[PDB]
Amino acid sequence: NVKDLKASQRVCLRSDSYMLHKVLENKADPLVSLMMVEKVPDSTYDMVGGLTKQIKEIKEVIELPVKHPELFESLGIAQPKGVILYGPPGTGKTLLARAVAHHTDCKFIRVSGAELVQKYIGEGSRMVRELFVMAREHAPSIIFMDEIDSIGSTRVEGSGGGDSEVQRTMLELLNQLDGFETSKNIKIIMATNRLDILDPAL
Amino acid sequence: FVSNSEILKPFEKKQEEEKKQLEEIRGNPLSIGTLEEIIDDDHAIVTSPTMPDYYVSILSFVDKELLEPGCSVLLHHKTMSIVGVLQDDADPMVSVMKMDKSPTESYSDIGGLESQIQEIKESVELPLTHPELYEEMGIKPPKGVILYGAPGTGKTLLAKAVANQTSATFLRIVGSELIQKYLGDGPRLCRQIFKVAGENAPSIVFIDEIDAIGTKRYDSNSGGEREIQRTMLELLNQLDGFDDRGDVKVIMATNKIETLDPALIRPGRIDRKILFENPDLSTKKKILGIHTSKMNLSEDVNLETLVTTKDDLSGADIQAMCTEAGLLALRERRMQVTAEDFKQAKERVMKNKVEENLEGLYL
Amino acid sequence: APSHLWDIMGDRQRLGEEHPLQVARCTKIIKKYVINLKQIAKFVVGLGERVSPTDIEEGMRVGVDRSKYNIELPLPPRIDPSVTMMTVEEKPDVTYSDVGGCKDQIEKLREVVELPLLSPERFATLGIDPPKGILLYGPPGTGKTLCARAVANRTDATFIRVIGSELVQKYVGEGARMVRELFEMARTKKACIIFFDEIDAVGGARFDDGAGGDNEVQRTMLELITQLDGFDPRGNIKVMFATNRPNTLDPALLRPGRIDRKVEFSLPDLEGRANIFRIHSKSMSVERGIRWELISRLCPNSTGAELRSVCTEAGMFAIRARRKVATEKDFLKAVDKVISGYKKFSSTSRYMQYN
Amino acid sequence: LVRDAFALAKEKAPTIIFIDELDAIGTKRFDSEKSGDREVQRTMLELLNQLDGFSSDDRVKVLAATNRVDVLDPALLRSGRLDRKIEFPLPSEDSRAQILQIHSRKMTTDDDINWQELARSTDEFNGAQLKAVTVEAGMIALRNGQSSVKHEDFVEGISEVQARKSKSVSFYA
Amino acid sequence: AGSKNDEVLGLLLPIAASTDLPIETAAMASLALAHVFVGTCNGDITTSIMDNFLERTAIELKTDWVRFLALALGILYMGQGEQVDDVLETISAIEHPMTSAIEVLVGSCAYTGTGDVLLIQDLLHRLTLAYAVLGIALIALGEDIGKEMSLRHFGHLMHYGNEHIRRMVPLAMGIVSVSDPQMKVFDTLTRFSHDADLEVSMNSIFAMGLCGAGTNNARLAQLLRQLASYYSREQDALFITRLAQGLLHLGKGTMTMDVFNDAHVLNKVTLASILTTAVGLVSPSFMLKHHQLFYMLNAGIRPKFILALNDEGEPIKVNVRVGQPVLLNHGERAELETDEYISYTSHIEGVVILKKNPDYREEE
Repeated sequence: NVKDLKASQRVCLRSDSYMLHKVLENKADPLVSLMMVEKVPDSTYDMVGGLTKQIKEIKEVIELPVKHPELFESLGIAQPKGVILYGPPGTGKTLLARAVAHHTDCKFIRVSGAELVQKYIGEGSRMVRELFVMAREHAPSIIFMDEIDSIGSTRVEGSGGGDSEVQRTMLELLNQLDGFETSKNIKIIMATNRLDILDPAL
Repeated sequence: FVSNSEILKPFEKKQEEEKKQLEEIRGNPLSIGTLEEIIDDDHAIVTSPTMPDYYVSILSFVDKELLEPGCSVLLHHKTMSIVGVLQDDADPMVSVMKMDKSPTESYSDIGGLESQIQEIKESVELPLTHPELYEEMGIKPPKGVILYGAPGTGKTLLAKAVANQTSATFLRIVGSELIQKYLGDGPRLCRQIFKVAGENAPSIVFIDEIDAIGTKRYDSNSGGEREIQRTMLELLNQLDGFDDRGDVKVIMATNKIETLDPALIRPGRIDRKILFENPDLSTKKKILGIHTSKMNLSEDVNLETLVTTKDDLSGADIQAMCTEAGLLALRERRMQVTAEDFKQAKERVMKNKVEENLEGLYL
Repeated sequence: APSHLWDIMGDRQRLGEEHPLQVARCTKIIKKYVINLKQIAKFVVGLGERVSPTDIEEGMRVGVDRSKYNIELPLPPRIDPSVTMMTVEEKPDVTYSDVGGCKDQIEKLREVVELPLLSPERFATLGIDPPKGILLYGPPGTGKTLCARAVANRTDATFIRVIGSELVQKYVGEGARMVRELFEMARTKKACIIFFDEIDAVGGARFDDGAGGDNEVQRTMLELITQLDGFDPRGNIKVMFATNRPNTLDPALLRPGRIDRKVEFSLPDLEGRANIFRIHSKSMSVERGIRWELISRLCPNSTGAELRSVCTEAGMFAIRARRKVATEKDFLKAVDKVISGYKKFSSTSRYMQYN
Repeated sequence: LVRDAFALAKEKAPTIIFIDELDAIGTKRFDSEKSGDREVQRTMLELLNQLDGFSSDDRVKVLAATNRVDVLDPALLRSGRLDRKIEFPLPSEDSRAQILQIHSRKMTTDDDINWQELARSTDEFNGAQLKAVTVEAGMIALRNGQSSVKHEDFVEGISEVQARKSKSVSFYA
Repeated sequence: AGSKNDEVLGLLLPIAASTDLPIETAAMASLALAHVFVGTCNGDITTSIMDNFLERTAIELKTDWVRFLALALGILYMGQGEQVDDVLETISAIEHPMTSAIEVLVGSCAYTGTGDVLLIQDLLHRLTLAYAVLGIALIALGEDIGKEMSLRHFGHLMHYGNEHIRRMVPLAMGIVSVSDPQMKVFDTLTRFSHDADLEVSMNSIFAMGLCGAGTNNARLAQLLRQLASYYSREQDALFITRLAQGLLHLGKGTMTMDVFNDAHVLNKVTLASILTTAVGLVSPSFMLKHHQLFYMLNAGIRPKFILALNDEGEPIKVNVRVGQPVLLNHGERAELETDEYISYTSHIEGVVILKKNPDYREEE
């Protein structure tokens, strides 16, 4: 019947009679162009040394309301939107984002702002915010931002790095969660180098 | 008895004979394609996803009004004739569109802005809720409003309460997403924005935080300065040259609208210019009570005490202290937040969190 | 119900082996017709049964049978573009009398457009050439687009409104095809009107240095000028150029022979702004005995878009001020509101003369 | 399109291919990061190579007409392609009198109009601006109801807005 | 209409017995006597009407004047109650096809306001005549549940093979929609606007003026202008299309005709207009008729207004915010809204009295 059939399902279509036979498999986890799906990573707190002082800062702030949503709801405050790190690159700031996703039992997903803009019919600007839907069907998201700025590899060290368009757009999408769904399961993890790289609105 | 023989009997006989024809009409494969153009002779051309080309006759289960260039129809296997038109369900194109139904907001949380609310409510909510006022009088309501003021006044929550009371479609267009990498997609995006909003209901069009073209800042997206005009003038032609009776309401707001081209603002269509400033000590007392209404406060905490300490702060700076004070007590895990947490929270917001510049000062 | 009547012909118009036709275009005609398919395949056939030898023309879409290729029915050419099918509007809401004022800028447009269409034999006596193009720019906010929709009402024919950002497409070279899409319907549909909105984003003469990509925009005009004034002087209908930036336009585009009548909107004077409030006095609610000549006099020279905002806001004072109908007291408040209150940006009012 | 044009030009006789509005071809410069190019340059290379090696001998002749020479390919002009440099200066006094009179051959007048007098009223006007004078002269007789175009119609047509004309109750004293 | 006079027994009563309908098209006073007695019947008036159906000769076989006499008995016996059964038994004595149209009308007027399964099935059996379909929408007015559900029963009436039933479908839609316009009603009238039969399209035009009662144009702006293509196709489409257009603007757009109010009281004067003008609107409509049949709508016009007085009629200003007016005072109209002061009795629109307490008193 049609009860067992849904969107994005690999099936077998007969030839002579041109009819459905059976269902083969489902759709793979990676979608569209580039989709990074990592569930339950191997990074833990024991793998990160010397940052224990900073681990308590990413626990009671980031990790705490994710495991206990009834805390900020009872205190009358709002769940924090996102937390950004300030430090030199290559020091393992990305490792801290992958380690907290393991203890929270979430799916680590990056954001590459370079490939978010494509050209199709109706999908042209959809690819930018398409990562928002990927964090809807799966609540344990903890979105992480990649391709921040120029560390001295590419050119254009000044002006913008292209992240100001994606970062400020994803943070604005959080208002629909509390306004319509009345629940925010999405959190944006950001990072940078200096203080003045960010826009004054952030 | 008498009516059932002249109604139910001929109806059930025609339905059973119609289902027998559906086997010969609709085949097993039921190929589809893209409709290009239609002719008054009941003949059209359809292109399948394999890009073939055919010329057939228009059959039943469709009319001349349902056929539009660029749609998808149903074809036949051997004869390749058009069986009928296939409507498009589950949104027209994109499923992440900001369109929602009855969000959660009220007028109690936006309190204190009523001086600026009366202007936007009459030009947006009033014609949608009470259309008999503008229609019977003969005046035409404005096609949109624009907001300006200092950052932190909470201009986002002003239009958020409109979507709940109007109970209609509410759309949001980010000002930073207006441009596109590929040249020519800028106007193609803006054309589809007003196309969806024009088909279903007057609804709402809300644009916030426009950085577009302002002081560059995007070196990963190159328009060559020619895409600047084509993308911006597309929004201008839809607010002027596009034929509309006043249903579409387009709202634009950001930190500074003075850097934008005033021709793009299209004066005379927007009759409401609302300014926002920093609230005084009397308004902050009402705003502070809103964020602390759902918060558990101790007996020694006084609302009038924290307002006196606040100096040169906007509406967003007040909520920041209430959120930070909740996080300070969250580390100690206290049910009621004591007064020592508010003292340390109000100092850290105005220092590390909020950086107060000189700007125009001259003391 | 209507499907039952069409099922009788289903034994003929459906099961027939004719209708499954393959559409293609004939590249070469020998009087043997070389016809190129959509699959990149060609063949050579002759005429059909009911096919006339004079119906097949060079460069025309000709459908053929799918199995054994043979010419059956001709088809109109240029079947690919789907974009220009939506550019033609029908019955604009703005009428001919909606433009406020007796200003002679109205009389100049009707004689160069509406007159040759309604009375083509009037100028044929003197043996003259009616102006092919017109010029309407003006400052933003004077109701220029209202005059464009006012002519389409009296014309009672096909009207085409082209967006300045519509011509430039997402590929390089497709904009040249967009120009031929407009002028092809001029021969197909006679006695129509084409209109261009915001031609500045189209118009060329952007020179070269320092951008490196400005040559993509100027190629649209080079195709637009060629399709307008070419080698063969091909033209029928009237062409309308409209933009808010006359300074950035191609100085060759402003030269005559592609444009004859040049009409630039100005600021209505005390007598000009008087009729603006009189045409709006028939709407809304006006108290008996109110003289609108004093209201337009207190308001300084400004665009027509800000004049209609006065009457719109005048009816909005009765809500807050607890009034029945709009009085003279509420009209004076609109002068300090619509004009004096909005003086901070959000307006043109002769802001941009050039750029 | 360029290769197939000259390929038939040998069998189709010296058709004298005419190319108009050359401003689209001949730009080169260089490409760094943005401002994508070279898609148009490939069309120019066919125009340069076809007119050099395999053609341009006897029956191959090409006439080119552009607007401004400020932007073009300096290598496009060569003794094998474009030889003579032809300039079209603004018509003189006696030159404008002949041009303006020919556009009136299809009109109806009393032959009392002095065209040499109208040539002096026209100061540095191109061939396109001269044609607009006869067009405006016919529109004046329609409003005034004149059965024939007289001399004052051409003089008033100059005062009407065509080029470098404004008026509209503007007096500087 | 609405008046009661006993002097009509010596003037219009003997004229209606002259049997001038089939011959001279005269003695139409039966329609005039219906407006005299409202809610009550009469022995001499009813007897003079049954005398026309008693002879049933060849001259009286014309179907044009049949329903003219039925509207007389339908208004007199409207809301009669359980006493309608005794009248139907007397009419059932004479057997003629004319008696079928009388029972479906007069019988439906007494039960108006209450839905019944047996009454609806009896009206559907007479279709295989004009007021048999309108009787379903008439009795469904009193029930708000059956009023909205009656739309689905109207669309099912197109299953018949005769086009005379389909053209009568939109006439029933205007009776239930006369109060407030609905979105689902507009989509149904669109299909009847385009048809090969002219009688189907003309009947749908008159239904648009009834459904849009209370306003000028909302969704009817593009629907009434879509009929401009029918002016060149039919000469009679000039008057019929513009006739219903004026009903929306009737009374400068403020006045309207509705059988509902804040007290839920069905007015028989309005029912004596729309029901009489629905069948036989113009001469080409239905069979051959005259142009004088649609003038009954002027007697049922009920304007909307709100006013306040004190004792002798001294004007007192209130505060009511409605459409133009916003914050009115004296001499304006309002709908479904009251003021912030304390009224006397009605507590609704119209002419009321204000009585203020010594505690909180706010006046001009």
